[PDB]
Amino acid sequence: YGDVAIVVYSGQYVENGVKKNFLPDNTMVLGNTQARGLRTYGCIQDADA
Amino acid sequence: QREGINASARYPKNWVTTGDPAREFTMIQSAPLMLLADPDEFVSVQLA
Amino acid sequence: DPVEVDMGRSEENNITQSGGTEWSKRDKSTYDPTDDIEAYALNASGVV
Amino acid sequence: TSKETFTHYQPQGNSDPAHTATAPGGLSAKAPAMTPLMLDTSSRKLVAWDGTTDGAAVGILAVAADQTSTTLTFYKSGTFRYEDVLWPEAASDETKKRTAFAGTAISIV
Amino acid sequence: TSKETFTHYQPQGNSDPAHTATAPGGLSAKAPAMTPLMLDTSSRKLVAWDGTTDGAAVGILAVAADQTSTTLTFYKSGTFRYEDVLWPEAASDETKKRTAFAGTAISIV
Amino acid sequence: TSKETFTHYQPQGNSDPAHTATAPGGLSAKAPAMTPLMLDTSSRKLVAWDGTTDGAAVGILAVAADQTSTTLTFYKSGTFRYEDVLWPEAASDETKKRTAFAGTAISIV
Amino acid sequence: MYTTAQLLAANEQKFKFDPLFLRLFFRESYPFTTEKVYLSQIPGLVN
Amino acid sequence: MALYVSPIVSGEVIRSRGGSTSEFTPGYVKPKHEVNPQMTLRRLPDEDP
Repeated sequence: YGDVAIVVYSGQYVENGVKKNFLPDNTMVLGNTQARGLRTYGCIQDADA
Repeated sequence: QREGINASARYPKNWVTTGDPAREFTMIQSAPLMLLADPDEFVSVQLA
Repeated sequence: DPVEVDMGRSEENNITQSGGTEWSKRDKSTYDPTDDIEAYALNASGVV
Repeated sequence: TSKETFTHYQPQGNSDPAHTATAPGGLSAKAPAMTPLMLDTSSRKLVAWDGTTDGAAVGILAVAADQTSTTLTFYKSGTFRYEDVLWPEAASDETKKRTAFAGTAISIV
Repeated sequence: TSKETFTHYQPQGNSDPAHTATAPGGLSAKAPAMTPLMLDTSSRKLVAWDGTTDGAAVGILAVAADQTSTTLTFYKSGTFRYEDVLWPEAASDETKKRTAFAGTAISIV
Repeated sequence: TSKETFTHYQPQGNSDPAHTATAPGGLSAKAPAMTPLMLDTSSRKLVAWDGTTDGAAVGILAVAADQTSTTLTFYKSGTFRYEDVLWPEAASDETKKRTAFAGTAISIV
Repeated sequence: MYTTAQLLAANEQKFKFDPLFLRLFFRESYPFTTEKVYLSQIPGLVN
Repeated sequence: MALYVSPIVSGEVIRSRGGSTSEFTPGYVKPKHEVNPQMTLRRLPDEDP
């Protein structure tokens, strides 16, 4: 769309028994594809770990 | 079954009846059983 | 004798347009039918 | 202009054999082919089926004959089409017309 | 534990061919195969044999059906084994059942 | 035509150990597995849970048994799924069924 | 006993599940060694 | 969905999936025809006189 790309996301996640959409019905997000995001992971609190 | 053609798509057969009234016949035998592995692959929209 | 085949189709893939908004009670010039197509093809389980 | 459709003529409805037999007859008028017969209750002489005495069907005529014919040749087996066999107008309901020959090797398809 | 007694499914008892026919059906209850039939006393439709009306047998049902079947298909010739025929519960005499089809191309052997 | 659903047989619902025990039994009828048991008030034999007495549940039967079985093997600890236990028809309340085994080592998930 | 059943092909039925978010904005991953985590940001406003 | 259970008490045993079969057995068809040798006496609509 010029400087901006248009992406349609219809991913679905499963609840206890049903299927639902990740995003609400009528929303958009404006951001940078180079924006920094963190995938931080905690400590494994298991006895064997 | 006598010719070992149990597994076949179609099967033609021609024959004639004995006796003083003689009549021939013709038949095609088969068993078409269309199936779909994934019934949910398609969506049948009925418009109005 | 009757033989009934349940291929396994769900009710989510038998959309019936019946109601008050199917396609014939819409404006010919303003409405876009592609949204209905993309909505009906959402529950397809594979490429269409 | 005029049309003369050439349609075939198949009285049999199934591949079952259609046997025949002969018996004395007591017809009162001309009876064409495939006219059902009944057995008289007085002298037991074959006549045309009246279409009212239920269960009186005995056979279907195979050769045209009139009241001068002493012997009638009638079928006693096989399957026949409804549209080809000539049944009397006395029987008006189709259900009773179908099962008139039950109990005998003759059948109607 | 549980046995698997396997008997070959041979309804016929002789080399006599078994000829079939079709006629309107008026069943009042579910009727499996090998079920004897009579004609209705009033509507002359085909119903299950009661086992008490003498001479009412006219044929043996060929395919399973129910009240939703307008027309039944039944055998009209040949011989059948006495043990394979699903006799009605009312008919308690073996001798009467063995000769119940006399006067018709159906026979019990 | 017909449909047969195959589901994995998992009575357990949690990693809790399932310890078995043996005790005299006083059943009066056929009782399949996964049946709750209670103590008899008079003779203290094991009987099928009536589903009405509060706190009478003492365990879940592990192996099938009948009235002639003088010894019964039943679970005495662990967690069991709700849908896998054959609850008596008297206990018609979900909450009481889910808390019927409370106070013992048996739990329902 | 005498059944003679032949099984044909089966089905798959997986989800329509593609992240688009663990691949576009969250490309960088870190583990932990601590309990809490701070996230500082300096307000850069010169005079 | 993957529950957020705390790492102290326990984790529930998720029921395994799989298993559904059906049968579609019999099928048949047979369109018999006759020859009726008495129709060959007359002429067909083709085969100009």
